[PDB]
Amino acid sequence: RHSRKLVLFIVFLALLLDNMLLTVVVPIIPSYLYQVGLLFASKATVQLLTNPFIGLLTNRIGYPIPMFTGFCIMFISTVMFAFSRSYAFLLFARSLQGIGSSCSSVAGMGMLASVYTDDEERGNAMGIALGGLAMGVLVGPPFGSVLYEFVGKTAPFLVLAALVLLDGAIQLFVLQYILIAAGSICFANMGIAMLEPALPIWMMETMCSHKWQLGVAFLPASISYLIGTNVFGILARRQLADLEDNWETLNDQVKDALTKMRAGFDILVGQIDDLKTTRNAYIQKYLERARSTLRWLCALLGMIIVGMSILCIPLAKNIYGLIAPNFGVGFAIGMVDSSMMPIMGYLVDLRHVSVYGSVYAIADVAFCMGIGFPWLMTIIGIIDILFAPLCF
Amino acid sequence: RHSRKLVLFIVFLALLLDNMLLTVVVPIIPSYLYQVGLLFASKATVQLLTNPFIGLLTNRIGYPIPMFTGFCIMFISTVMFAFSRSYAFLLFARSLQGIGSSCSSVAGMGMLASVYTDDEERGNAMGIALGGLAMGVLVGPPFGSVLYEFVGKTAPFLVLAALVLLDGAIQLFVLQYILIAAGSICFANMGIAMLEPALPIWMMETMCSHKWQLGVAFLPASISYLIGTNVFGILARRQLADLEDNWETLNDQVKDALTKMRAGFDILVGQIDDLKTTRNAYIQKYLERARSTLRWLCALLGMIIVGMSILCIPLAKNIYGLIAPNFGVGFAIGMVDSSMMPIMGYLVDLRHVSVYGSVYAIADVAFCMGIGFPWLMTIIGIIDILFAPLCF
Repeated sequence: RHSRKLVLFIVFLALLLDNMLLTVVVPIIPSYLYQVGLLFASKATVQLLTNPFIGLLTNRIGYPIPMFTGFCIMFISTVMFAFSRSYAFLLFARSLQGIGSSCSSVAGMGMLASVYTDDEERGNAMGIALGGLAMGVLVGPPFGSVLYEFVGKTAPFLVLAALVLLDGAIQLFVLQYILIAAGSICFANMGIAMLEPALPIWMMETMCSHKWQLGVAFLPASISYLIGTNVFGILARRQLADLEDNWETLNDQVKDALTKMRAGFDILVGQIDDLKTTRNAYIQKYLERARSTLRWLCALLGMIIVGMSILCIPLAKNIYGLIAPNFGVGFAIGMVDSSMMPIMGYLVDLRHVSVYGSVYAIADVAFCMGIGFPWLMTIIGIIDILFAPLCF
Repeated sequence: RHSRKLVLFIVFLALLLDNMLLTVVVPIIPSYLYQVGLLFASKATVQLLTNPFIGLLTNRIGYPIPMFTGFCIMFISTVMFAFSRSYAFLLFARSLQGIGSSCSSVAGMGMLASVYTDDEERGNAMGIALGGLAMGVLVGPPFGSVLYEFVGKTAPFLVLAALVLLDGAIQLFVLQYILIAAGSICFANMGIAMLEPALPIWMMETMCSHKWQLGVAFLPASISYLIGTNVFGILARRQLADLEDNWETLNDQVKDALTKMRAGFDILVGQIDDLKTTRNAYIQKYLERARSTLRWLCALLGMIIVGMSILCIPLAKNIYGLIAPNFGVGFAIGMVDSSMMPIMGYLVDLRHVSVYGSVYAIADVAFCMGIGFPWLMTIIGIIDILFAPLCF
């Protein structure tokens, strides 16, 4: 009823503000120019790295809590970006914006999916939310440019912060240790996208003159993704087989021997047996814990692999020296997906919209002139091109 | 069996060569430079305009016939583009490639969908075909550049023509007055994309300095699309009710029915009534014929509207003068879709992949440097951004 419409409005505004914050910086780029590529892609990289952790956190705790802290982070980071003047401060504010926007978007989409039960209504709500997400990137630049050129210099950022604050207030009123681990995760995700070397002294002449070297250096990520997509399946099959192999003995005067080898919840189960439903419940209750632990392990392993590869990239003097790191990165981005797809399905849509809007805006701003070459965003774009049309 | 695998291989190769032909020209652009945006986007514009007509033609006649003429057109136009040296000849060859590739791709995808009956197998085949379609754009530039800078000047075009010929031969051997209307349809689609004034004398300065003018000029196509999406539904609902009302009076005793009967095929049907199944069959078949005629009419009307708008575009003297033509174009592109989606569903996937690959390649080539602003491709991109994530 009224609550469903309120939730839909809140989620729509959250996604719209997310993409507006992503794209609004395009008309201001020449003014700063009087390095740019990394400053532009930092938010997208951070969000694309940190989405699955927020998904798992919302699965564990719940939906309403992450949205408020996401709104607060977005507000604080937007204000800091508005009032900052130094390159490092701008980059830090951009990364904070990325984390906050990712958390808010994922949690809001999850709650909106949870509220609607009927299939067709759920599809309509998803369509409206994704439409707002997609049209934010187009409404960004004109709104930003008109406010920038009529009134003030930092007006668009303050207006967006005010909108964020108003939406948070509407969510709060009208609607009716682990901490160190979360801090470490946030800091690692910031650090991965904050620092990136490129060796532009000889790399520029390399890509401009000959592109076949670029292709042979950058395509093996596609093979690595396919190789790494199977890890969760393999491990889950092994874990499922292991428990049933043990329980086969219990499956089989001998009953007293079975009770003896059983020998305190398991003891109580063995006593109350002397059935099939009990062992079914036992398997189900252990299986979920195994799944959750394995998902956490694979997410951490993927983050570690990406960090190690980005730390190992700069120590190369040839194009072929770039073959080894790429094979790493495309692996990790695969593995994480293998654990997240069965439970949540809108991560593909969010990543696709973000990447495609970023490419659209970059093409527009590049055409506008008449800036640096991002490394991880190229891999993300290649993977998206190859495997998002196939998935749909 | 062998037949299904052979069809899958043929369709995969056809789609791969389609996209490779689309993208391979990128590394050659700077060499030719030492005007170009239209030359790059002509093929995409022509294909996106001419897809639905080929879809209807294949629905009417059959799948095998269009593929062979598409292969022949692709071969001839690729050779002509290879051996040409003048701007007009290059543009004409590009448009011919566009028509041939569109026909081959649509017909092959249709036949591949037709062969597979099982749902999961059909999904797998569609996934493989779209994977080839999507990887063509990445395999294009490296292959083209390496062939260009190792051997010869026109080697990649000849190699692609040879591959086209080999695939056509495999299709022909191993596998076991409307004409003037089709000619006019082809010529009009060529002419729409061949000529575009775009008025670049002062549009660039008022587009780069201020972006809100660009937004207010280009966004209303999104509203026009939503308005025009309902045309087929409204017309079909009106048409069905008119036929139903006439027969409902006679639907209802027997004496009155005979009395009305007192006043060749229709006579035979009326005699054999003296039942319900005959009425059902009559209604279904006449409705089907009416729907087919209405689809043809709306496709022609959309083409006419687009042509009139592109002829009326150059007259405008101010930015606001571009508001009226856009409201036209976004209408037609909507209306055609309203008639094509219920029967065929891969048109959205084909258009999305083509547009997104084109934007990716344009961004790459623009980034590599260090002119030309397409008009209709911008509208297509806006519509795709806004309404493809929602549709998926």
